Amino acid sequence: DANLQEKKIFEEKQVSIFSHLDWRRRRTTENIPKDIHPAVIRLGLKLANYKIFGSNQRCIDLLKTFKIVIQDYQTPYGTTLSRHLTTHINSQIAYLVSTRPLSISMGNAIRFLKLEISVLDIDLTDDEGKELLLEKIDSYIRDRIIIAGQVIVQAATEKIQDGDVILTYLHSSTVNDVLIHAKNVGKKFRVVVVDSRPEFEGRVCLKLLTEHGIECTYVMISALSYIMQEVTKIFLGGHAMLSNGALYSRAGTSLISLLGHESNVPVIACCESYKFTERIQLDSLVYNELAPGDQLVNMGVDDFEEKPGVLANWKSVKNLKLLSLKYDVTPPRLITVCVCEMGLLPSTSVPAIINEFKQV
Amino acid sequence: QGEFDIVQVYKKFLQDDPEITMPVAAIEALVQLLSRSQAKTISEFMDILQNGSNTLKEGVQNNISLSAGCDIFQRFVTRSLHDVGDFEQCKRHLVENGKLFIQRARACRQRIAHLGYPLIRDGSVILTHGFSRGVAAVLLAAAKRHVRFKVFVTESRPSGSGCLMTRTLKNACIPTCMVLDSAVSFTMNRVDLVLVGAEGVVENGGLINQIGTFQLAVFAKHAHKPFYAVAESHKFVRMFPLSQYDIPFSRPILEFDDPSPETVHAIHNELIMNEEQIRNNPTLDVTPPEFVSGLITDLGIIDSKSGVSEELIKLYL
Amino acid sequence: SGSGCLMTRTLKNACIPTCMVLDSAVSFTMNRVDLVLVGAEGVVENGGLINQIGTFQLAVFAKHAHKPFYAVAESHKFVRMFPLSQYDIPFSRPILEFDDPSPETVAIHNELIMNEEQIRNNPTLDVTPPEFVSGLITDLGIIDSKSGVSEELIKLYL
Amino acid sequence: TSHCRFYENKYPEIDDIVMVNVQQIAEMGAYVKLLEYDNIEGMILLSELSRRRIRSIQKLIRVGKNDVAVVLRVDKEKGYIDLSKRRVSSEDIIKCEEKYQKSKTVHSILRYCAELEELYKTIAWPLSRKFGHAYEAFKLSIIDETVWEGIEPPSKDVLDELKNYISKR
Repeated sequence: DANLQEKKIFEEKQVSIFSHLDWRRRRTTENIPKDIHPAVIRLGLKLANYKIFGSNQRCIDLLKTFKIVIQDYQTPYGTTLSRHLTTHINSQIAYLVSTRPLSISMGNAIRFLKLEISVLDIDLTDDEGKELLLEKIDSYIRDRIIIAGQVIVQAATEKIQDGDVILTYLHSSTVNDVLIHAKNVGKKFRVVVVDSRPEFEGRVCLKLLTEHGIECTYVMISALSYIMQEVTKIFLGGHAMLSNGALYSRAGTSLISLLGHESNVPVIACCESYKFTERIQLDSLVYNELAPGDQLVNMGVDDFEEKPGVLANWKSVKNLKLLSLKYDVTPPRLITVCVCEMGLLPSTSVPAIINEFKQV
Repeated sequence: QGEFDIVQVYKKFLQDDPEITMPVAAIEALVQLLSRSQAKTISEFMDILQNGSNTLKEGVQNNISLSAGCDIFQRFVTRSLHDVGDFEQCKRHLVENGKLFIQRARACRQRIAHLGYPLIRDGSVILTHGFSRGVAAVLLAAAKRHVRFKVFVTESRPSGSGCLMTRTLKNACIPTCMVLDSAVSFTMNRVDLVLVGAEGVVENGGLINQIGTFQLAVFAKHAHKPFYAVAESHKFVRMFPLSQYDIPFSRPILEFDDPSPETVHAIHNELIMNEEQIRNNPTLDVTPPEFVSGLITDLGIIDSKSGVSEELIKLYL
Repeated sequence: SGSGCLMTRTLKNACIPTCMVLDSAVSFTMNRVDLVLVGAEGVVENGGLINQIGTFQLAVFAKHAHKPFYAVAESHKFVRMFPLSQYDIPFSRPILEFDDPSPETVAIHNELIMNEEQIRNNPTLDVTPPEFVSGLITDLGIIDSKSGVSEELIKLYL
Repeated sequence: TSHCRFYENKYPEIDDIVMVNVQQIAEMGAYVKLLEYDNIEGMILLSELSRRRIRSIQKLIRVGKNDVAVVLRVDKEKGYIDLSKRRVSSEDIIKCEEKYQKSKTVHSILRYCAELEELYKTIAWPLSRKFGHAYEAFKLSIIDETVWEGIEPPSKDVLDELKNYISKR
């Protein structure tokens, strides 16, 4: 299997610049192993079939699920809790990975949870070790995610000015909670909502903001040059901020930033701290994540419907292959500020904050 | 009596010494306001200097460097502050550490010069904007080390401090040549270095200074000549201007007339904007960090413009 | 030249709002402006723009602010000269010289300006290279190629 | 008389431990208000405030809830009170909150019947001056009658009603 697969996954290093991007996905429970707790499976499906799954909500639901795993965990009393528990968890991510690659919001959370495993004292009994971890997780959720959000929402709202007209793109539940919280404090402004194919993630940001009574405009990304003339500020919620200062978010996030800079409007990046990473990318192709190309076949303005595209045979047509990345890397010189719970920082100041936490 | 309007003490030190700037004055004033005070509770102490600072802050037209210096001063005192056993230790640790800040503060302008003058090289050509005691010290410290160089000077409208900075250098027998604000570009090819003062340093490593600062920075960029700005640490402010424009406006700025039908029917140095419409013009510009080759402070010379924040965050406890 | 105090009047006498901005404050002004427009005292083989001392000062800001830069020039101002840099122009008076001293000790401050002697040391004119001008307004039409300025210029001098 | 303090002490002595709800945070401290004394002012220094693990902390999670702190100094002639939490004994923390709600419980009783300040003179404080605390024996008041040894309310006009409200146990 993996012995033979590792050669396969390496033989995919050839001409196509996307040859290295892993495409393998487990979307069903066929031939599923047994080491897999139910609540993990229900998440594995949600990871592969949901499409409006915020990078935060995943790390939340992941950890909450991990709680139930550790709670329902029964350590072999021929050993102790510490040994043979990460090994149990490790066999859960391998499934959870095969249903969709790990985000950055998740890996760092996993990378953290594995540490507190390795450090707790053996004097504690298993029922003591559990109740300890459950606290550390619940704290990790409130301190690093929720509260951090509530800080960012406030700090970001400060730089909102009456008369603004700001631009979001593709539903970042963080940047929604800002705009939402922006109207409640009475800031006078309006919003531009940039959407794009294939899964129009924008028209749910339009739904939310409209259901809160916010003036909004809706245009596809190909209308950026036409609509940027109105915009005054740009707000972006990222999937992660790299250590060079770059913003690792979804597709058009670069063109949003680029076009804005070439119109003197600022690119404000809202992203929690735990999404930071020591990783660093020079192009939006080294590290990325694929999406099904068939989702491009659908012509009209709907996802799953009755649009027999003229490309529905691309899997069988020679020399014709569709693809759709779903994250891209935007250089710093377009991002003007990163608003993290440590305050408004210059994007390039990321690795310091990383090394801040690493003192433990 | 007791503690009179400390603005007097503030104003006195300006006359007791004109060669010290506005920030270092209030710090010299508060320590007195801390010294000539008996509060008996830590609350009263900080309740005073807050009202003490804000009064000073409300005194001067909300000067940045001052409003900067004071806020830094507070957080230094209340940082390592702790109440243990007796109480006089409080007032002791305050004024003692408070005295230390000033000692560290007034000596900043010296550290800068000792680090700045090697930028000036034999036969080099320097360009500065307006008057700035920081630029003065380094340039003087150059000549006192006996190096040959010439400097340009900007007319620095509306402050007009170019004439003053022109003098302050000539009296140290170094050449001068005043360039009026509308002709800095024409000279950049002739320069090898660009030096300038700083009235305020912000979180993105920005540069708040007189109205013409950013004017020079872009020219230096387009002419591939470096840009150096002298700033004292106690000018670091906890504000983040988005664009190169969002800064607080004491006045309203740059408005237009509403001319209804009323007909009212090459050196011309007398043709000048009146004092009324000059007040319509701004006074400060902000230079983004991308245009600063290096920030020189008592903390050292800072090129990162990401460590500017780290150093700043080190200040506000 | 101080001609700013005059131009604002010439507009106001036609019901046009005016806000005089210091020479040192065009940068702060840009993000407000939608388009900058200037005259020309002379047009150059390279499509350059010899005009008053401050044109290139704000011709670069327009570039940095991505706002279009337009200049008006009459055909009888196309001159047959060619500067290599924004300084290669003939000087009537030697400009921008330095004083040679010797050990001799000797807000708003509108009355603090350079003397009429210092000003005469400063240059009168300024040249903006053609990459900074979006277009040229002439009786020959609106010219923008900055190689078509030469064809037309060559069409003249013959 | 619509709101009165909890204990006889108009102000708490030093080394006392008191529940307090945070009001706001400033450049110099945390303005608070002590519930057991009609929410009078009070300030907590940043350094004496609970330790942190952020560059410049902004987790104003505590900015609304009620926390527990010790007393450091008191100036009864101006209102200033200096407090601290970092020094609060981790176990003696709950003893405040444990001994809090009972006081909160008692105040809930009167406020109902007080729609006050004089009633604490009548029954409360002297009873807490009699036994250890108004709660340690208030359950006995419904099982005993020697409790009122030396009790002089304004009258039994509402005390009798209050006797019927000792029932909620």
